[PDB]
Amino acid sequence: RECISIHVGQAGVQIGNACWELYCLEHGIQPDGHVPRAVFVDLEPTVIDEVRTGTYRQLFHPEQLITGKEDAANNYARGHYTIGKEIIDLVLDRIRKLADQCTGLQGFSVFHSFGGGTGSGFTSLLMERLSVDYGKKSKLEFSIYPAPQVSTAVVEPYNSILTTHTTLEHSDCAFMVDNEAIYDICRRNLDIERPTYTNLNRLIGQIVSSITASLRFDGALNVDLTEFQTNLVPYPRGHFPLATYAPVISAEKAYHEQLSVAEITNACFEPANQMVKCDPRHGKYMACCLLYRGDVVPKDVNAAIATIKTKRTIQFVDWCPTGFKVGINYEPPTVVPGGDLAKVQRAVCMLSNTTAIAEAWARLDHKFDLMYAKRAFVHWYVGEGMEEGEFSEAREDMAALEKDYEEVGVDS
Amino acid sequence: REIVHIQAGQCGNQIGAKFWEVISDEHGIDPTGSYHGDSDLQLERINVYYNEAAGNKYVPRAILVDLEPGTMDSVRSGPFGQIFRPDNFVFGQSGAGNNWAKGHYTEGAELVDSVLDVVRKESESCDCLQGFQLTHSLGGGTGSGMGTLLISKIREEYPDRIMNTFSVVPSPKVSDTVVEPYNATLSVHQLVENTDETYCIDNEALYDICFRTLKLTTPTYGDLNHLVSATMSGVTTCLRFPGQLNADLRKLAVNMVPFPRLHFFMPGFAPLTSRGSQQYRALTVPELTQQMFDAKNMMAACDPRHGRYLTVAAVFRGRMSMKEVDEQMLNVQNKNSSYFVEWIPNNVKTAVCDIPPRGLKMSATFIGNSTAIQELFKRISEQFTAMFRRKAFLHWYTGEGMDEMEFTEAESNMNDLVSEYQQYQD
Ligand SMILES: C/C(=C\c1csc(C)n1)[C@@H]1C[C@@H]2O[C@@H]2CCC[C@H](C)[C@H](O)[C@@H](C)C(=O)C(C)(C)[C@@H](O)CC(=O)O1
Ligand SMILES: Nc1nc2c(ncn2[C@@H]2O[C@H](COP(=O)(O)OP(=O)(O)OP(=O)(O)O)[C@@H](O)[C@H]2O)c(=O)[nH]1
Ligand SMILES: Nc1nc2c(ncn2[C@@H]2O[C@H](COP(=O)(O)OP(=O)(O)O)[C@@H](O)[C@H]2O)c(=O)[nH]1
Repeated sequence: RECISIHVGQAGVQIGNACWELYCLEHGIQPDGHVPRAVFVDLEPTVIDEVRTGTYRQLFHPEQLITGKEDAANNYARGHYTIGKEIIDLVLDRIRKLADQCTGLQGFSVFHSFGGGTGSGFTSLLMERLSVDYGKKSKLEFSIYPAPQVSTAVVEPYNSILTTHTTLEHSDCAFMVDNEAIYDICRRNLDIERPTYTNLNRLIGQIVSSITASLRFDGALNVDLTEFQTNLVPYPRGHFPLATYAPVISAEKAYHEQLSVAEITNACFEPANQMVKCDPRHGKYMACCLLYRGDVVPKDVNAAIATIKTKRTIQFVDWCPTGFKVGINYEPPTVVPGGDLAKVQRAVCMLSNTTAIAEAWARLDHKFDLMYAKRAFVHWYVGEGMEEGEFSEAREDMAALEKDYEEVGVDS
Repeated sequence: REIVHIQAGQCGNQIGAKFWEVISDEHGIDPTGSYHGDSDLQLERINVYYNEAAGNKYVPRAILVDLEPGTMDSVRSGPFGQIFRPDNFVFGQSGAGNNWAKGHYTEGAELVDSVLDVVRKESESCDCLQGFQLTHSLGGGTGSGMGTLLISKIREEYPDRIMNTFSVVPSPKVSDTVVEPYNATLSVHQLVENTDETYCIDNEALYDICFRTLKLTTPTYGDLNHLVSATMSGVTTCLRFPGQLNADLRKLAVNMVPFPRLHFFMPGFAPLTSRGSQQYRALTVPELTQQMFDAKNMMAACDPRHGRYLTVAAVFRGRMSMKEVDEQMLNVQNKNSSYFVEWIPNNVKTAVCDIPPRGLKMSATFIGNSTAIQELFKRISEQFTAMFRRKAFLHWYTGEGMDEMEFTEAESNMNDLVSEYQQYQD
């Protein structure tokens, strides 16, 4: 009945500090007014420290806030082997401590971010240490997928490829979330060219303060995390859907919210609100998971789809006759009092699993080649204890996640 | 985490005196007084450069070495000069010369075993130190071989920590020395393989960038050893503030040095402005990302526009949109894809601190690792072959106990460094 949350690496502690900010927000309980239920970790202070030194600082027990005084450094192999271990067993401890502290939990929510250090490699040996200490549970994680162009670190791919592979075989479901894809929504569906990170993470807490919080609420047909993967992930691969949202409205550009259930539902499947720059450039959804919350009726939802569907150029897999595990809460969103999200009565959270990520996976992999093809920053890893194999494998691995996320589909 | 500075030689004691005259002010820290900081933030990460003794009194964690008192006294008997504990000074009444062999052998040695002793007294300061900051010049003496003997003995006790250096490579036009090339080649011989990041600075560029990017008419060293300081500042320290995506020497070297060679850089500032004349400065991100990558305004006389780019790493600082940063660092990467290398799909290693330069809004320290530093590493090398085929001032080195093979060594060592750099500019 309880869902553990793990927040690692600046992103992780960031994206999350924004999802865990709308949370209490929509639960009417100020700064210190019960107790949270996660645990933040980094191997480079300042970021974590920028939490425990400002807003919410007191809504977490310093025990959870594990932090390392070493050097994160954007090299996977340093957060996993070399330094991650220096604080990992300590985290497993915290988690268990939080694991035993409850009445039959459920799964975990590991918010992090591929292309970096502590979030990439570290989480990697967090989930491994999880999934083989909780096989009887679920392991969901928000994969902030390295943007398709607007990057940051030079290694970006290295970290990822290795992270995804050393995690796939563990988690049960990974919600992709791109950085640019979002940007390309905060200028189209919000009209603001000053989108600070504080915003990209508020839009996460808007697609996160659902999957769970909502679900965990009462309404039409409740949806636990279990149902998710049971309806969202076709095969063992920890298959990673790509979060979305429709009531994505500019709280000053669109002077209209009374946009009935149908219309928003149309938005979801539009290759624009997608939270991932994985435009359905072929992709065939294998199983969407439209989650309505608030003023949405079980017949209007059971109709918007009997056309989203028969729209055909909506193209759904062959093998999946009815891939629409619907969800319907009773409470609508609760926009940040001063954000840019005009806030509305209804709202979807459409977090489908489409033969789309089959894309970024590819590109975000081809980057790996070009680099590794000259070893590039490789030594920055081997020194941190690694072998030419890891890089080898965590590739051949992807090769499969290719010969799989294109195979299962495309062919009928 | 903590970093430790080692201003070596007049130059370094001159550059440093101006570095510590920037990293100081940026923290509101009077000559020897205390945190009279405008901000309440300019003092939580100072454990990167300062130390906590007389509580109220800090001690810039750095040592100063030399071999001709005439400069250190200049410092201490000068402005900021008094603030570094006494022992924090190391030097000799010995014949400094402009002999590299004297700073790294006959004399430079007999001064290191006391300089090494010093540094550890600081290395064992407290918490996980990030690395070392060694500023100096590669054409003089007490800084070249004397420095080299240090960074190559520092690694002997700190193979883990990160090795930095803002080495002043001999200007392309006019050397303030004679045996420029000698002290040079011989110098990097040690850096190229004892450092893992080295911002090459050209005493000339800083002129070009002070007379043309600015329009200052009597650009003295105080200005120069400032300019340097700005970048030298940004990179380190500055990066140890809260950042919407903060970095540090680790991630820099980890993003800035593809192959083991440690590789050398090129600092660039972005918000440089012409005195009271240029108010303007709408200072966005494109006008900050505008300067930075410009074919001038770069500290080393090398032409960025003369070779590809391995891994640029513009460090931003001053509340701004990531959305544009990427965009701006993207459009500069695209509309200019010519000089960015393809075997590194996304060179740029953005970093966006938050707090900016005091009387400044948005800043943009730069650190390009272009194959354009093969234009000087060639320069300072072609001058060598010259004066060697005539064994020119060779006897100021020899006489100081040395070899004719070591000059062969160092050069050939520092010579392929241009080769492995051509191995990517193509
Ligand atoms: C006397 C000045 C610099 C200086 C002269 S000799 C020395 C060591 N420093 C002044 C004031 C100091 O610059 C600090 C405050 C103003 C910073 C602004 C962001 C400024 O616009 C900056 C980009 C500049 O214009 C320079 C500092 C590069 C310079 O052109 C103006 C100047 O002389 O600043
Ligand atoms: N949406 C979003 N993306 C972010 C945020 N912060 C960083 N990112 C992106 O996610 C990538 C990976 O996350 P990082 O924070 O770099 O990883 P990390 O764990 O901090 O890495 P280290 O600091 O080396 O340990 C970054 O390179 C950015 O491109 C954030 O708050 N929101
Ligand atoms: N930027 C800068 N360069 C300097 C300064 N003083 C000297 N130099 C440079 O450093 C070279 C000489 O190095 P120096 O350190 O004086 O020699 P040393 O004392 O024997 O090591 C000169 O040729 C100049 O290029 C200074 O204050 N600032």
